[PDB]
Order: sequence, then structure tokens, then C-alpha cells
Amino acid sequence: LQQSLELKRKMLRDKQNKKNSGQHLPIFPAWVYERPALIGDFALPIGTLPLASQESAVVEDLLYVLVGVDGRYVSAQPLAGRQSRTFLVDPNLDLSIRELVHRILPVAASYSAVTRFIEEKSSFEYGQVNHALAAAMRTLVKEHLILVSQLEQLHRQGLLSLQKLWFYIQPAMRTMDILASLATSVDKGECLGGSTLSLLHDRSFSYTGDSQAQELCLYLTKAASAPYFEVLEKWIYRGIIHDPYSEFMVEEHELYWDQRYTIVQQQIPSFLQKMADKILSTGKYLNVVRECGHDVTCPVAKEIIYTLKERAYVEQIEKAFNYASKVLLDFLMEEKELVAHLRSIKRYFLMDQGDFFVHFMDLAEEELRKPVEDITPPRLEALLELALRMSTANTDPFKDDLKIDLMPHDLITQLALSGLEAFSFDYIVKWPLSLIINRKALTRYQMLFRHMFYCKHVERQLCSVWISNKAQWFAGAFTLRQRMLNFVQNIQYYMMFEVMEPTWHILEKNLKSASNIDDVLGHHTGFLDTCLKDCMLTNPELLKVFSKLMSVCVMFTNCMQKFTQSMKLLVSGFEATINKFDKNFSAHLLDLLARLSIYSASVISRLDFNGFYTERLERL
Amino acid sequence: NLNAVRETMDVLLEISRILNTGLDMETLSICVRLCEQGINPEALSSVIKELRKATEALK
Amino acid sequence: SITQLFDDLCEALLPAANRKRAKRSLKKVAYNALFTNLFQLPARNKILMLSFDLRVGGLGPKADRLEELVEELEAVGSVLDLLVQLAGSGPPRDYFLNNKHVGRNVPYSGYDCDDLSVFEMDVQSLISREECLCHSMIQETLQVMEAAPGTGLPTVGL
Repeated sequence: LQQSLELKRKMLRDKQNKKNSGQHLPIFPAWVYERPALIGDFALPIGTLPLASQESAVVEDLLYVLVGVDGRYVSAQPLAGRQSRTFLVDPNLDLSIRELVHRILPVAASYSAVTRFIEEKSSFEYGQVNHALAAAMRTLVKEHLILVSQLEQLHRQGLLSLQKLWFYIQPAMRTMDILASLATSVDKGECLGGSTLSLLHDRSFSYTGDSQAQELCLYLTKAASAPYFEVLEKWIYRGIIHDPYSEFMVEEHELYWDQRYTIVQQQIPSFLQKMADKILSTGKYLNVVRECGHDVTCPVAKEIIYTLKERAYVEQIEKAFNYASKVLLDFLMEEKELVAHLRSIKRYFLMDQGDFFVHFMDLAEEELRKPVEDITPPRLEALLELALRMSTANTDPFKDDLKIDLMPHDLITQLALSGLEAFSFDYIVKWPLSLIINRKALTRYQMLFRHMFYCKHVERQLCSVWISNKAQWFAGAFTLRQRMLNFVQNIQYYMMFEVMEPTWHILEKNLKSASNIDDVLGHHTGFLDTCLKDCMLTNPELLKVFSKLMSVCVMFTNCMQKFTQSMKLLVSGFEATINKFDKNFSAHLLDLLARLSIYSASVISRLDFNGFYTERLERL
Repeated sequence: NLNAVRETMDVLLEISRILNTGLDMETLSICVRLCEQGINPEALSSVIKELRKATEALK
Repeated sequence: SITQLFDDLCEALLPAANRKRAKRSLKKVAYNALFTNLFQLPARNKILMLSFDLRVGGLGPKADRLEELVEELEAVGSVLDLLVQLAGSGPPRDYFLNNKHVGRNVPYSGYDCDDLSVFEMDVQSLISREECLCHSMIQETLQVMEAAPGTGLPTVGL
């Protein structure tokens, strides 16, 4: 077979470029290929003889034709680019015998396409799976030669003719034909790793109603499953793979915790194709927990053997799946804690302190008023570390993660400007917890902090102007302020006691009921996405009614007042702008309330507690 | 004691080999752990021979 | 449990190559023979009684070693009590005996011809063993080369 040299070269180069886990695998010596005498396959006129001499001569040469031995009155013609041998009988053969000979010739034809696999297609370039296929096809060819020798001994005693040979070879063309069918389909087309094992789960289902050939196909694939089982006896129980023969579904990549081990589509056997997702996960958890300083072994482990259409060997795989993702979870939650880490995220992004922020707001009010790049970051880190130590919060050790973070935007960092709207936090995370929480979650926590900041921020503005007037018998500003104040404290009651704190409380129970890393990743993404969507950020307009309400609140309190511009702290000119702001405020308030009503609740349900400005006009 | 019971396990091997008992290292470990419970060994001598008979009954 | 160690005894003494129904029947065999004796002299003295038959059959240093080990194991009592009951049913140069060329001030006894003749027998048993292998390798294969075809292979059953 001339193709084989090209096949070895292409195979070797294909293996080598993908991963450098092993190179320069041995090419078997040249004299192996050059001799056709290391491979199992490479007179007188018969026309005037008596009939019985003809039958005895032809059975004699046919027994040579069954092996790679030249016949006495027949020869083997050279093959071509063709596969199986044809043979060249002697002219003037009998027309009775010629038909019977072509019934016996299929044994030699089913022997030609057997030894060419064994005597070549077993080497390292071909993978580590053509090895054991030529290591249980060799025993059968040994059996073939055994049978041929036992026949020859009877032929020497005058006890063989064509008819006894014809009876004898029906076991040798109901069995060797199965091999000569399987061999020329495994060889044609690259069958490496799981693709062979799918073809032998297809051709061990081709015989389930014969029962003669079914056991034989099960025997062939029970030897071909053994090196795959060898690789499966590492990956499930350790993180260790070497495998430069790429016979396995998981491939070692030479480059972290999701970019190293990856399923390959044509390296999956058919009877584990349903279980293909569990294999990679169960294997990956053991290696990545050793990446964070832990054991890698799976002390529940057994040895694995194939069975046609019955399962006991995809069973122990589930018992290591019931160890790996449960020892990694139990590693994370109590060692290098995710509970205290999440609470230290809660303390600032969900703004669990009211103390630390009012300290911060008083200390930084002048700097918060100034625009960005008119700010002093080293002074603000000192003031933050002061205001933190003054408050309750000093007890967690992860308080140091806070640094000064500028994000000059007006929520155009969506999932010049002022210092209040360019304040965020960057939080450092550890390598074990980086596996779950990453840049996306941190971005969403930052955006949530940005939305909550304005609600915290406008409250200081109301309280300052509220105390500064108290003059003591005036009520012109005290109506617009009271309406806006009731609104901006009820938004603040709704959001935390509804949108944030109960579901954070639910999530901290749900994580203790998880069993997979996938499970934790479900619960966390549910909370983080839906609660941020629940607060007023989602629309294509992104709910500008909220921002314009906050804008007229701040414009009323500070931009137009400046605490009656230190007039005593005239023509009631300041009261007319209160009236104009108040009409604009009624418009914005109704726009937000009607928008929340029209989309398919509780902030409307409690703001309008007994018919409190619930009707002034209504849509449609 | 953990030093002593590895050395006594090693010397215990030789007198099981030269007395021509059926035990190898694995079955010696099984039998030393089994006698540690408190079983009479003259009883164990019969169940080992009955296992080795009925094993040959299959093959 | 103790009845679980009897399953591990069945596991070592039967390897795997069916093979899920034989082990429960062997577990029954392990249980059924233990309790018939239970319904119905020191320890090292029997060791001396077995070293005696060794010395009767020649082979001096083996008896001298067997007595050497029980002397220091008394200087685990129930496990050697099992070995004396499992005895004899399992699987089983030097130039200072009849070579007087080495040593320091070698013993003077005149010459030897009566143990030097049993120094060839020490090799003659090896020469008689390594020919019995080649008698048992030519026999197992002449049992294949000569037969009516396919009575040692199940290929006629396919």
C-alpha cells in the first residue's frame, strides 16, 4: 500500500503541531517497509489430465492460495493500486471446478484485507489505537494459519479433496469476512480515538440478529477500548493527562481554568456521547483545585471494561462526578472563603453602611461638587480610610480592597462631568474565587453602585437646605420640598427592603444548597442580573424620567437656591421658579408612575397609600 | 510501634514462604488483618482451601 | 465488618477477566465452611517438629534459618498458627562447602569425593528441570499441530 508513507508523515506532523506533549515518536525501520516478505501477503498443463487428478491438484494449490504462498497451477497477479488479491488460474480448467473455486476464493480475498492492517497499521503515527486493534486481530490470524496447517496434515495422508475443503471453509468465510468488512472501513477514513469506537458501536449493532458475528465485534472493540480506558483511568480520577496521541476527547492545550482542557468533536465514542459533558467537568475540577493548592486524587475509583448494550462502566464515572464537583465546592466555601468575600462585597456595593457614607459625604462634599480632573485622589483615599475606621465597619479584613476609581459618565458606561458622578470602586479578587466572579459581575456591581449613589446623594442636599432655612414662618419652598422628599425617601424604602435585601438573603441560603459550580453560577447570575433590572435602569431610553426628576430636585435645592444665595442666611422672584419647577416636577412624577403602571408595582402601591395624587389625568 | 509492625510484617513473610503456604503478600495482609479481629486460625485454614477448590470449579 | 474481609479474600483468590455471579457463590462457599469446626502444646514446638523432617531430607541451612526466625520473633502468634495449617499445599555458586580453595586457614580433613559427587547433583537437578520445560513446550504445540481441524479453536462454532 503506497499511501502509508504519506499517511505516516501527515499523521505525525498533525499530532506534533497541536501540542508539544511529545514529539519525534519512533518511525519503524525502513527494511520493514521495503520487504514484502515481512508482510503476510506479497506449471504442467491441467487440460489433458484425468478429472480426479485435476481435483487433487487444484485443492493442493488452493491451500497455498489461502496463505501468501504461490500455487502449483495458479499464481497471484500483482495487486495494483487495488486492495484484495485476485488470482490467475491455468488455462483449460474444468467448468465444473472453476465455479467451485470461486466459492473458495473469498477466503483468500478476505485474508488479503486483514494482514495489510496488522503488518502496517499499528504504529505510533497512526495513534495509540491502531496498536491494540492489531493486537487482537493478530491472534485471529494466528488461528487462521493454525487451521491451514491442520488441513495440510490431512492432505498429506490422501485425505483432502475440494469438497472437504469446501465444508471446512464455511467457518472461515462467515468469520474472516466479518474482519474483511470491518478492516476496510476502519482503515478507510481517519478513525482515531472516539470515531473508531463509534464505528465499532455501529458495526456491533450491525450484528445483533446474527449472533455469530456479534461476539466477534464485541471482542475487537473490547481490545480497542482498553487504551481509551487507560486514558479514561487518569482524567476522571486525576487532573493528569499526557496523551500526545490525541486519542481522547479532551485535548491538552499548551496555552488556565477553562482554556486548557476542551472537548474535541470527533474524539468522542458513541456510548459516552451522552456523558461527554460530565467527563470534561469532573476531570477539570480536580486539576483546578490543585491549582489553588489542594489534593487531586479521587479516592472512589475502579477499573473500567466495555459491555455491548449494557451499562456498569459508565456508572463509576458518576461516582467520581459525585466527588469532584463536591470536593471543589467544599474546598471553596470553607477554605479561602466565598462567604466572607461576598459579605465584603455587600458592605460597599449594596452600600450596607449608612454611617460610612454619611461620614464620606460630609468629608468629601467640596471635592464631590467639583468636576473630574479637578479632584485629588491621594487625599480621598486618606479621607476614605478615616471615615471607614470611624464607623462600625472595621471588622472584616477585606476592607483594604477599596481604591479610588473614576468613571466620568452619566451611565454611558452601560452594560466635563462632576465628581459625584465619577466615583466608583475597584475591588481585587483572589485567584480561587476568580473562577466564578470575574470582570462581568464586578462591572454589574459597579453599575448598581452608580445607580444607588444618586439616591444617597440627593438626601444630603435636601437635609442641608431643610435645616438652613430653620425662615421660621415661611412655606414657599416647604411644599415642593415636602412632595419631592416623600418621593425620594419612598424610592429608597422600596429598593433596599424589596429589590436588594430579601433576595440577597435568599441567595445566601441557595448557595448552601448548590452541588455544582454551575449551580452557584446560576444563583449568582440570577440575583445580579434581575435585581439590577428591577431598579430603574432598563428601557431603550433607560428611563430618563428618573434622571430628570433627580435633576429638577438638585436644581431646586442647590443650583437655584444656594440657600437663598445668602440673602439673610425678595420680590418673591424665587417663589415663581419654585412654581415652575413644581409644575415640571408634577409632569415628571406622573410620567414615571404611568410608565411603571403600564409595564407589567409596590412603590406605586405604597406612594398612593390612600388615593394620594393618584388622579390628575389618566392615559387613554 | 509503626516501625516495629512493618518489620514484623516483613519477617512474617519469609516463614509463610518456607512453610509452603498458599499465601503471597496480598493474602498475607488479608489474613493478618483477619486474625487481628480475634478469629481462630484453625477455622480459617478450611475456608481458604474451599475457596481454592471452588475457584478451580469454574475454570 | 469481619464478613466483609471474607469478600476481599474472595477478591484476591479470584481475579477478573460473567464475573459478577461467581463471587457471591464463592462468598457462600467462604461462609458455609467456617462454622462446621466451630459446632464440633506450644506454638513453636510444631515448628521444631517440621524442621526435623527438613533435616531428615538433608538441606541443613533451611532448617537452621526456620529456627533462626522464630527465635527472634519470640525475642502475630495467631498468624503463624495459620501457616502450620496451610503447609504443603501452596507453590514453593557457593565455594565454602566442598571447595577448600577459599577461606582463611581452611579445615584439614584430607580430601573429598563423597560430597563433591553430590555437588554435581546440585546442577543435575537444574539440568533435569530445564529439559522438562522443553518437553512441555513441544507437547502443548504438537497437541495443536496434530488434531482433526478446529477442535481446539471455537472458530468452527462461528
